Amino acid sequence: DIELTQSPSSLAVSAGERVTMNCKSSQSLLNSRTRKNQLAWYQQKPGQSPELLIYWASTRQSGVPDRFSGSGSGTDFTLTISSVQAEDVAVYYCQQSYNLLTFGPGTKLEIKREVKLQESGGGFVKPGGSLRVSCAASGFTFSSYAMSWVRLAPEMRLEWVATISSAGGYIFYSDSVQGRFTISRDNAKNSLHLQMGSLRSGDTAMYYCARQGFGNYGDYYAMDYWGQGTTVTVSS
Repeated sequence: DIELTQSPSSLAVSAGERVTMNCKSSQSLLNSRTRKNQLAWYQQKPGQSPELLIYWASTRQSGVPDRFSGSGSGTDFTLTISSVQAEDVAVYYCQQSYNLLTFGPGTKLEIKREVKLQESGGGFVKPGGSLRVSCAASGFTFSSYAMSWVRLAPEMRLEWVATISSAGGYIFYSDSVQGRFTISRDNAKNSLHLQMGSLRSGDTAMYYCARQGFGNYGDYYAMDYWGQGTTVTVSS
């Protein structure tokens, strides 16, 4: 039951300055069996899905400019940008996978002046209703990756809700959706579904399917490809 805090919540700087953002974990994230700090960092610009910046506290994701680096171990972590740029405006979140899957509250950074996951099926419903968001996968071997649904509630916070394993043998839910939501996958047609029942206003969010990444040296404990996000609005 790990709580991550981030600081500062918000700051504005000028192009080219260095910034450091911190992430403090209420409990150590260094896993002694695996040798790794199960902590990742995401950048989310407005109107887009999160993008994986760093995992294992310090390993930069492929394709990320090297002005981004991650540091720290145990309970205190840091993301720094050496010479920030205009395209670096976004909210930055840290994310631990030591116990379940939980995100920090985010740091909003302002500047003072063929893998595809296409989603479908959001919309409006009233409390008690049901909806089914879905995720079509293309451009990679769907049946090798575990897949996850995480949402962005209006209040700026990301929240993991469900995970299904690569072959579909193992299924995990957040307590906040357990018994109401049902995740499923079909590895024959490369699709992922979230069947949502007994919807409540707290369920209103942008909903993202996302691929649990892994490499030749182990799972990232992070998600490297996200769909575009479909809105779910619980009514009245």
